[PDB]
Amino acid sequence: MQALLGARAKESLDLRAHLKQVKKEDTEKENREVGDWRKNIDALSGMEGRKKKFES
Amino acid sequence: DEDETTALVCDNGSGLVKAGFAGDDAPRAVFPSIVGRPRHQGVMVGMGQKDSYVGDEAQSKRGILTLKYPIEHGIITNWDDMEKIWHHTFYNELRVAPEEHPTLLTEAPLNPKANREKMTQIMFETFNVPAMYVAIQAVLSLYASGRTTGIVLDSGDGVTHNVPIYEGYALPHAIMRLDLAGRDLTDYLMKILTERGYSFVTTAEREIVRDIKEKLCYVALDFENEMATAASSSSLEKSYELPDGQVITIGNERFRCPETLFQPSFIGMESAGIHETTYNSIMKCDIDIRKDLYANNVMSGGTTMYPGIADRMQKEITALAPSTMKIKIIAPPERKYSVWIGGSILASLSTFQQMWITKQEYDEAGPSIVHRKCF
Amino acid sequence: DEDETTALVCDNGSGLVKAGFAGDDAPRAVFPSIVGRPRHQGVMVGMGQKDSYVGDEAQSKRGILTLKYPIEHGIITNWDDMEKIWHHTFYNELRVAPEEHPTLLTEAPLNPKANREKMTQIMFETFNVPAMYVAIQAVLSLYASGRTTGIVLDSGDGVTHNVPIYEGYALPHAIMRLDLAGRDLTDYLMKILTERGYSFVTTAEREIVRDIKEKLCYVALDFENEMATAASSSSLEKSYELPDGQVITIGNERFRCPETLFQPSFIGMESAGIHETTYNSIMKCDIDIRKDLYANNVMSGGTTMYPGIADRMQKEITALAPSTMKIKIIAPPERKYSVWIGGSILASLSTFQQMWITKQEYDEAGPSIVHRKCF
Amino acid sequence: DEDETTALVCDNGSGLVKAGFAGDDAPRAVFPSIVGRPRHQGVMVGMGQKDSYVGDEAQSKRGILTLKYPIEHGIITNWDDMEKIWHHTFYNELRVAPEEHPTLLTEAPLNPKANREKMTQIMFETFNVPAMYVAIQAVLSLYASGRTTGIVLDSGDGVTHNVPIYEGYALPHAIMRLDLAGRDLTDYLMKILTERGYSFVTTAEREIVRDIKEKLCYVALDFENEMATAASSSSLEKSYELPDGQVITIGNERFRCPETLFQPSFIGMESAGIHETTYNSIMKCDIDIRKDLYANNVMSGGTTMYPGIADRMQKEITALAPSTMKIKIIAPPERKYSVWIGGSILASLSTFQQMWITKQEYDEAGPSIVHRKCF
Repeated sequence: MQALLGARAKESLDLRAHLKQVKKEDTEKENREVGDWRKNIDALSGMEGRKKKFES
Repeated sequence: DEDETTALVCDNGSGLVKAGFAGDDAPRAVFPSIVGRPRHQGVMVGMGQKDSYVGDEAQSKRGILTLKYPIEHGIITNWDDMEKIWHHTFYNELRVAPEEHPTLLTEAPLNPKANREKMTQIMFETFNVPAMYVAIQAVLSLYASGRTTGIVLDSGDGVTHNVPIYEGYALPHAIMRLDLAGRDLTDYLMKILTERGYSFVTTAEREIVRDIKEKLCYVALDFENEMATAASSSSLEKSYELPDGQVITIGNERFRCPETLFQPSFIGMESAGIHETTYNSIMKCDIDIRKDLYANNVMSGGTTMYPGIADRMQKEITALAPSTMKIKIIAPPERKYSVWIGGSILASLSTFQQMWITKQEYDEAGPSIVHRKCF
Repeated sequence: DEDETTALVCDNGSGLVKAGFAGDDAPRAVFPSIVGRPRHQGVMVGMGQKDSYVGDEAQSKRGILTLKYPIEHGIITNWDDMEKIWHHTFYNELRVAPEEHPTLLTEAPLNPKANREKMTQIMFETFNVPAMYVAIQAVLSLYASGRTTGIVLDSGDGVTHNVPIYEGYALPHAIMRLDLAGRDLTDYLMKILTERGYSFVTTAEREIVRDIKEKLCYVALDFENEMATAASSSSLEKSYELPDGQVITIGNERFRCPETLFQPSFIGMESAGIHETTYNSIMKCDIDIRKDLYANNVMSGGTTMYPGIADRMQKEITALAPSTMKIKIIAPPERKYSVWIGGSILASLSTFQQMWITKQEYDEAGPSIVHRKCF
Repeated sequence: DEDETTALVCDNGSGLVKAGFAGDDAPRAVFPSIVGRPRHQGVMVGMGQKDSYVGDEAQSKRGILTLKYPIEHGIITNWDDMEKIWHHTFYNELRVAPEEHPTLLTEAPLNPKANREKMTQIMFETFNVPAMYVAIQAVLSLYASGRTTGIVLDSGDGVTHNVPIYEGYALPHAIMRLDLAGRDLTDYLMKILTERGYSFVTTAEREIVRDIKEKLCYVALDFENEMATAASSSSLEKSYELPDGQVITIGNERFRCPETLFQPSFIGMESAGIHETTYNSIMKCDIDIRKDLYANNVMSGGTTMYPGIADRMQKEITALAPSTMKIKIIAPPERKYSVWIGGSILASLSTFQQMWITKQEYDEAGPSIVHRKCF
């Protein structure tokens, strides 16, 4: 009386935690696309002089 | 350059295109499904300026471009523009040439054959991909959700698919594919906002409306009570900032547009709506398979982010459904991205490595092979 | 799991297999005589899914399976599916290896000879059973009931045997085998429920109608009076829950279906009913036999559990029988299972240990030996 | 139009209603079982217009109507709509009505009894018919065909009945009813034409695909050989003209739709097809009946107009049938009309004049009278 419902619970937890597991696999093996970037700036710090080109 | 030659994964919709590599939990980048072209005469020289722009380039430079979408209702009608998108998506942005990696693309199971065949053909003939496999979108939604049983209702920009799957099997006689989608909700909103005094007709205007929808709209689980107040008082209106500093407010129209998913007649469509198609996908299956589909309504794709859609999709089904029975909506955070995520999951399965079309079998059979090897 | 080197008992009908060990009063498990197979196209990769399902597996996944029964009208034709059911029965649920235990199987004496020959062959050649014995369901019913004399109506799923036995002897000239059984009553109910508006045609639906009969039906002591009110009022109707939350309400059909036992013409059979067979089995025996058979009509198997059946049968036979004589029915609570018990009793009797075909005699003679050694 | 109180005859299915008066060998007109309703908001006034349209009106103005069918699988679910269709049928177009004429209706033997009860009530209380009779469609097919014996495949729009009749008597135990009919064949066709790039979803589209099937489709005597060529060559393709001047080109789909009759699995049905079904109706009858039913396979109803059906059916049954025996098929030009025609024959037979329920017996007993007086 104690073994059958145990086995059924094992199967159900297996299927659910296993879909959870296969998707969490994709989450963990690649966590790079969920990252970000520094996005630096040059900002042209030279407001003391101008440029050589004809347009400037 | 990569640690392993895993598949590149890319979900090409009528709205967005998303890609990354197999095994991760997110695409690296998202692009609109757009190829842009200048609609003006250039006057300054040495301004750079491309003859055509792709993806985010097309949207970023849109001020003088007309923007076209190569995909409509789930299929590619303009493969040349998709070729440009795939090059940009896979090589310019993920930095991987398909030549050295298998590629996993996606399509609905009742998606017209020419599209699954063309995707197979272009990746093999213009990108020289060593292998191909075009995934079933419903399957990927189930992989990302952690379900084998349920109705996958993917309400995306293109088409609503409505497919019942039980224990990993499709019940194809019960698929209610419906030509009602997020793209129509956007155009309906452009027209209803015109009625409010804010006309929208051009590409820039359509992109604004798509942005308004994505930030301001909702479904409302009880739209009659919601509109009784929203149509009567400004307290239910929400302001949106337009690119030029203008402000538009939207009241009951804010949910009336998404309401079209339940009320298709708003856009001239003859349909029962997404909740009845979910119902029929369940009801048209055998009785020992419906008791599991009722308890597993699987939400996927975009438009699923509208607040009230999950509760609105569960209430309507419950109303159509028999009593006693438990009706349940599954609406995970992996929404809109669930197909891409499922793609990553499918691509990394050890059992999936026997499902690939190689670039041998492809040339011997031609692109019609997709129906022999994929689905 | 088991503590003795005892005989195994398996009563294999066209409906279900009752299996356990000799010396108990119940099968360890009942396995439907079914091998199930998927009838739909698979779509998900790496989510398991079997090519075939056996016994209880076949019913558990039945929502997408077509279910086939290896046994028809009392005999085995799909010997391959029988071997699979038995392998499962013995090794997974009874937890025994027949190689180490003698085995008792059953049949009706007026069934075709091939049945006993194939059952014997499977146990000796695929299970390597040390010994075999095919029993008479009527014998087993008399042992279970505490009798050596009587008329046994075993109510099979396939056929009804109807045999008179006196002082432990067969009276074979008086056997009235009838082609009416539980599967015919089920088919009749599918057609009568169609008249009421509920169509049941697919495997899942066919299994439901069988389940409806088992829970709602009865025969009635007096059919015409029972129908006079059942056909006139809702007060004699009962609702059955279909596994999707809907219900079916059944009225006089509740008894008109089982009534086929007294009126076989309902399914196109030429017969006056089970009480005619009981009567003729007594009547065709000598007058110094008849008194003991009249006093010992034996109910065994299913259908014997219907309200009104033990009283109706005694009434129907006493109505054909001469006056003065006492007509009596034996109908113990060990209903639908007493034949299994009889299997257990016979398999474990000391009087029966010389009745076994050994795995010596079998190997030398082949399966035709069962005809000489069993009965 | 008429100078005598002849009985009227109506064959009411989920497709069209064939109607005319008894004594003719054809209906006078055909009335699609359709009620049309506008799905658009009116803008102009002084435009005439209807609140609802019926029959041919419903089809003629269909460009902006949604078209609904009141009958499902032989059952009227919406009888208010049938009364409007019938009023038009009788008073506007056939120019006869039950009010001055007795009326015969055609039905399947296992049609839910409640459906006859409602049609009986309507013709007696709404149309004031002086008398009624509901006849078996198989009977009507046999009279029209010149037979008293045979298996009648009545091929309805929503259900096929399949009933054996011998010497004028029903053999109900051998009825093999199948939930497959002309409307399901249309569903398969639209799904495969959708795969080719021509989706059919809305009302106008639904009517077109039905029309494509009726004009382009066939079964052929050998499906696999027909496909080996049709799937390989454009010489087997036919272009059908769509209402707007565009065309649809159809290849092996031309026969794959009709093939569902032999392959019900195409639409998710658990069935071996109409030839197996016909075979079982013959094979389950007594052996002294079987010879006459093998010699009389009677095709009736719709879908029997598909080229090759007479040969496909005779060959498949011959293959299933015992050798020596001659298998014959009846497939007269009175196809699709033979049920209506039989109604005319039966209503007018002198042997049937006392078989009519009068509007005396009707009011004394009420509508349930049809269950005692007709069948």
